[PDB]
Amino acid sequence: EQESVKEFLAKAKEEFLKKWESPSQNTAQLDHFDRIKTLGTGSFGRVMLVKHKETGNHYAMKILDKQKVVKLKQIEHTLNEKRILQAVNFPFLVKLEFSFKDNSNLYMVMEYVPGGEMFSHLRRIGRFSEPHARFYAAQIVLTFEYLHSLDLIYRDLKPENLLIDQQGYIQVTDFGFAKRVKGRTWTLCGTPEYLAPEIILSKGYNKAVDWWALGVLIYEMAAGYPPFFADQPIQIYEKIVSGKVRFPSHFSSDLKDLLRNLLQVDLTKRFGNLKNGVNDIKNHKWFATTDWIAIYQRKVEAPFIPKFKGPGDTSNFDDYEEEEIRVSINEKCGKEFTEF
Ligand SMILES: NC[C@H]1O[C@H](Cc2cc(-c3ccccc3)on2)CC[C@@H]1O
Repeated sequence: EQESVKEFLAKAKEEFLKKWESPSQNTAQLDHFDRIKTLGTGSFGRVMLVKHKETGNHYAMKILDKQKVVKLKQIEHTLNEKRILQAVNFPFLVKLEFSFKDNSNLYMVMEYVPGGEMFSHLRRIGRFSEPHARFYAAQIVLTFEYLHSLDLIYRDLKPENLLIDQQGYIQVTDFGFAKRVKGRTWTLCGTPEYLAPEIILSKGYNKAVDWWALGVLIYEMAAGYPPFFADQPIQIYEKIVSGKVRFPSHFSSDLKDLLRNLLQVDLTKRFGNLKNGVNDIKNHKWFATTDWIAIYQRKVEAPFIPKFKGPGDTSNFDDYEEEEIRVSINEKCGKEFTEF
């Protein structure tokens, strides 16, 4: 590896560790913002477009209900998410701008990316050409090189978590399953189509699960559907552990070769997890046309610029029932979230 790359990652780790050891806390409050629209909603949290009342800036505010986080056994995961997000800094990671908590909720105020989810664009176009998929894949390779060098595993790679920004570049969002891991970890988490075999088999697993998920993502970007698709999770899991995959004839030979090495059931043989680490991926023939430095510096023209009218446009996100942000008169779960 070139010394310029080693010195970049060494500085990246130094800066991450300083924030990791002394996390920021309580840097805004709810009534500093106007609520605009719900952008997404789930079991214990929502994401809302908000506007800062003084600056007029738009943000995506992730709101987690503390009581529901506790009930769904996500305490450690939510503390991971905020502690990691306030400590990282990389061009293709959505930036955390503020965080705070109140009697009822936890709040993470993120930069708003109006272009929408890759998922929507992929489903609307059908599939991406290999150059298009390769542009996005290269950004994920660099992002995982950065995260893994900090001993972080991401564990939620899927098209819904990749937002497309105003320049057509990727911004990775949702660190709900990200974790600082030296060695192995054991939690069952992730969306079924993207789970590595060693997760399904309840093994102690490591950062190699992110490289497996990259193989699933590249396949899905280039085919339009994921490689182990089936109607129920149990059938998906059987396909994942089987060690076989069917490639569309339109895939290039180089793409198939890369995917066989990322979708390697044996984690000890999987690209990204060998002695040369990420460089087996970066040096693969499928990436021969990729200028890694130019991607990082955002100097490559993107294949596609999302259509939107301005920083407040929500047209690339969906419609959800608009629900209250209620804040109880009494503190809930104060002890569990002391460090948030
Ligand atoms: N001025 C020269 C350039 O050199 C450095 C570029 C760079 C980036 C990375 C990297 C390595 C792994 C993952 C992601 C990125 O390694 N070297 C930094 C500034 C500038 O872009």
